[PDB]
Amino acid sequence: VKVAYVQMNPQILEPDKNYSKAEKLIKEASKQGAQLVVLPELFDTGYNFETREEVFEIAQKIPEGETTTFLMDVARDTGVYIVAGTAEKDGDVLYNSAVVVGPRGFIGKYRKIHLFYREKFFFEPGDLGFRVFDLGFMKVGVMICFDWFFPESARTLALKGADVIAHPANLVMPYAPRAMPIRALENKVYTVTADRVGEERGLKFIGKSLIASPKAEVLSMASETEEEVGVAEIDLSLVRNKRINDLNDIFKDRREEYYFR
Amino acid sequence: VKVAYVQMNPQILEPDKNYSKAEKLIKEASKQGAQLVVLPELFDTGYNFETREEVFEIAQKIPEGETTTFLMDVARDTGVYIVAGTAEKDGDVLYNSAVVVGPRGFIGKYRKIHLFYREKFFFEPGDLGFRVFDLGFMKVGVMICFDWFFPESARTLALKGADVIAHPANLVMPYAPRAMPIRALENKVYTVTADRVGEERGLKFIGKSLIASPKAEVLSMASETEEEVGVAEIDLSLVRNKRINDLNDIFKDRREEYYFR
Ligand SMILES: [Br-]
Ligand SMILES: [Br-]
Ligand SMILES: [Br-]
Ligand SMILES: [Br-]
Ligand SMILES: [Br-]
Ligand SMILES: [Br-]
Ligand SMILES: [Br-]
Ligand SMILES: [Br-]
Ligand SMILES: [Br-]
Ligand SMILES: [Br-]
Ligand SMILES: [Br-]
Ligand SMILES: [Mg+2]
Repeated sequence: VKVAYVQMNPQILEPDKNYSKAEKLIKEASKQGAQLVVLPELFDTGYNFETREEVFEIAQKIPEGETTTFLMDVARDTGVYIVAGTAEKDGDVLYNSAVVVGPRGFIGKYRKIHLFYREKFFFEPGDLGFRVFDLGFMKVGVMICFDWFFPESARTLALKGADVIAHPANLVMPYAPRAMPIRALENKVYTVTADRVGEERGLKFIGKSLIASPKAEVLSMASETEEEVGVAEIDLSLVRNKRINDLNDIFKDRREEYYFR
Repeated sequence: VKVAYVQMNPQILEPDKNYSKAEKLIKEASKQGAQLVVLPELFDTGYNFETREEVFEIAQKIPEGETTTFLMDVARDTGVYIVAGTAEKDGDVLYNSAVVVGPRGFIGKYRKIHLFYREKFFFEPGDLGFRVFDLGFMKVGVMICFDWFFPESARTLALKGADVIAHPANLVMPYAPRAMPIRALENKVYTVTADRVGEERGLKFIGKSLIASPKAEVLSMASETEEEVGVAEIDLSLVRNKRINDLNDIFKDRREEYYFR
């Protein structure tokens, strides 16, 4: 099974530009055999807002707004499933969300649980929890950007049978590409972190989108500044069986009575 | 304040040789200005038992047994605090434990919660949970080797207020050195992994004892093969403040209602 990230430079407040860019790159990941393609956090709107008004004005509803319908068009046309970061307008309120779409249309969304830094000024903290989406051929967990920092995010996803963690990101700190292999190891899952690149109103993002294996292998890593795709073949049986030797199964060996809440 | 590991080669079934070796190295750590000194998993008995009988015969009671007694003597004479892995006899049961002693006497013990591989044939799973010992001048959390694999181990100790996680280990997998800086980071603690070295009845330990900082920096890492001590200064203020910026505090930011559910 093949999974991909799309690393791209969301132009802030310019969604038609970002659609065009994301279409190009999803098609690229598709041509390379990806059945799952993951885009950055807030790929449509960009990231570094000053006011809520400017993002809210343009943010789209899920699933009926322009970002999701665009992604559905693309999924329909390419036959891939897509996990993509999007500013989600929901009534009066904005979420930093990820939509999941497939060739049959809308699959689901995840709202960023752990808001980072100034996101707290613009976005409501996520309220849907950590969800795993069964695509039939695979179960896809989703978390966004800062979620990587809390091992609980990946853990919750993995415990819920995620084969792959899809991880739209707009990373500013340098730690995530290092931590992601450990998240993948400790849960015995695959992770696909799709980072954006670029400078936005003085803020630079890290690039370094990456795919990580359940043995903490980096199967694919992107540049710091270029828009690109990366793909990796993943072996589902490896992640579905949590044994790490004949006498230890990660999930069976967990002893939650001892884990502080 | 400086903390240290003692990386050593326990000779299986030879506590008196391991005492003398441990004493030598703890004094070294102390001369180097360590106030806290961490020793490997099962430093006194060694690890790779053929049968439960061989370890059961030699395993010492804690605190009244020879291992604790010897460590108390050393703690006193060198003026250091010691965290050390020891096989614990407790009636008919055996635990894979860690003792904590300081210059004035016995502080406490930790019993390995997550048993690895054949340890399940000799030891009972630990039953005292993850404890943090307050030395007055710092709070020392303890976990042992495979415990690192579960992010919950370090998390629990960090949430319980560890400044440092003392981590007696006999690592055989490749992962822990790379994982420990991530554990330090995600918890904003320091970690002191005191691994053993040696090839013991065919099982090869990896060494690479390390002290990781809360910025995921390796402050000291040991060789793969050699017995040695490593010392690093730790900034207590840095770990007692969970702020990662002025809008994010790691512990304030955890959203526990969404975890593992
Ligand atoms: Br536009
Ligand atoms: Br293919
Ligand atoms: Br679908
Ligand atoms: Br939904
Ligand atoms: Br779910
Ligand atoms: Br966790
Ligand atoms: Br000696
Ligand atoms: Br003491
Ligand atoms: Br005790
Ligand atoms: Br291994
Ligand atoms: Br240092
Ligand atoms: Mg909370």
